[PDB]
Amino acid sequence: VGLPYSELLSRFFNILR
Amino acid sequence: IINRQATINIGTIGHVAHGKSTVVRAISGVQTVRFLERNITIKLGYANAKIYKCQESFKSDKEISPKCQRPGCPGRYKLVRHVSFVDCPGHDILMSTMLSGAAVMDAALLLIAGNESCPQPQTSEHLAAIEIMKLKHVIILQNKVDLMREESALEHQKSILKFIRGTIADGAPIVPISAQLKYNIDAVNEFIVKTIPVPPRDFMISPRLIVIRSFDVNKPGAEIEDLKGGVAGGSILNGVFKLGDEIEIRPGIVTKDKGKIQCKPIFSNIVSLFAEQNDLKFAVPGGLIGVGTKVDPTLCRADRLVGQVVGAKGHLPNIYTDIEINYFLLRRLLGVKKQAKVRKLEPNEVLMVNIGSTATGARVVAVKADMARLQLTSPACTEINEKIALSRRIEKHWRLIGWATIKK
Repeated sequence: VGLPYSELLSRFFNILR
Repeated sequence: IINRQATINIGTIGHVAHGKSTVVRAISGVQTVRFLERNITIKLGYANAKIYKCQESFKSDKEISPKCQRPGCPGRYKLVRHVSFVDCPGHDILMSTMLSGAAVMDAALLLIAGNESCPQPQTSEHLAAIEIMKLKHVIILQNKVDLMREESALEHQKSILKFIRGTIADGAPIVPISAQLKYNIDAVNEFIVKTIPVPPRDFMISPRLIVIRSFDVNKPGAEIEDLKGGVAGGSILNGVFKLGDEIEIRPGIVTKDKGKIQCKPIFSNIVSLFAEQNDLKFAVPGGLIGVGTKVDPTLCRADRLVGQVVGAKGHLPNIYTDIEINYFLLRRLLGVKKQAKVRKLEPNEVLMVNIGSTATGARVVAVKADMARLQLTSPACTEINEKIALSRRIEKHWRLIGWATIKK
């Protein structure tokens, strides 16, 4: 299964100092 | 807020000075006691966590704090589940504590750092152990992600995926979260709600209790007579306890050191219970509770009784000296830095056999092809079949060989 992870990664990339 | 205690156990694995304690801290609020008198008895870590619902895109779910302010909604949270955390270190010398922790656990969390070495056998060994000890609920987590490049992390993830598919753990979720900068735990929380269910548990089956940690209540400040009873931190798998029952530590102890021994195991009654923060009445299994019994503050202090079975008055189990084990071997060895091949069993050699939680020395006498007869040095008890992991010696320290089951 490889579906709910990419979104999370994107979010992580977005929220940074 | 209602005082409903622990329901299911979740554990944490990794390496020394990597990031497990920090993760635990991030998860919880109140700081732990672990890491001679205070806490020092076993390498295992115990910490708690909160599952609170606030459902009234897709990823937002809940906040660890008692009152949520970060998303927007100021409403009061729904009580669903309260959980207890068991922290286990992955040091190359001590692993008995880790093994003990595993036996009580029903959920496993793998944590490996990003900005260090990638192929490590210890992690693989841990995974194998998890697979062995009746588990399918495996969650992979990445520790240090913030100090990493834009595609390197992705590559690492891909590699991990490639590695892990031909195992007992089928559909394992992989989440990258930071512990030092405090972000993205919402997803983890959501996953915790989603993937992990509750197995059936009832009053019918006879109680089984495992004590890992030991505590004494003596602190400087007050005068002469300001004493409290000895507290034993015991985690329960199945069997509900109420206030008013006799608790016994099974194997027993020597009374005089000449003179024959016939003294029964140590019996003790509960004085004061310690759960989550303070005192409670009922003991619902699936959590580590500091049961304060009539055991001495002088007895429970140091490395004397770590990871032993606890029974109750009314029901009687059995204690063995000669153990019967059916073995299954692996292809190539796990947890060695280069890989070595497994040899067949040889007579007259000291090997460590771990049954459930206990770390005991065993000697090989007679093996045909499947059955193995072993002689014990330190006392051990037998109930059903138990989760058995074998450890053999070739060079310096202990190495895993395979999984085992008791035939009776």
